[PDB]
Amino acid sequence: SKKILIVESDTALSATLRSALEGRGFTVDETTDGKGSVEQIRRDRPDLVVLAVDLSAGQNGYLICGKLKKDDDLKNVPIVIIGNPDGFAQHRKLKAHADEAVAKPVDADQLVERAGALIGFP
Repeated sequence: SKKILIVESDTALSATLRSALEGRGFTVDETTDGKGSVEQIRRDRPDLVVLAVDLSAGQNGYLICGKLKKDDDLKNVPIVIIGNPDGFAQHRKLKAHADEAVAKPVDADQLVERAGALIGFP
């Protein structure tokens, strides 16, 4: 099994991305709750996280990414950020950063290809 968690408060986008990944054979869960996502990942470990920058409630995805990538037990989980590419180069400068980053508006097919490249197609 290849398990993905989508952390995204845009529920329409999340459903489309979930469906594309599911069609390709991934198991996918979704959460809009950025605050709860790190502990959700700890207790229900996915193979990959798709993480939006623009989260509701003043959260941002690069911060959630940093929390994951600073945790020695969770840092090995690959993360694909989805958001405005104007932030991607700066994020590459951090010690703790996402494995990859894909622009919004998201090309769903390309996101699926990156998932497969990162964790294997199931």
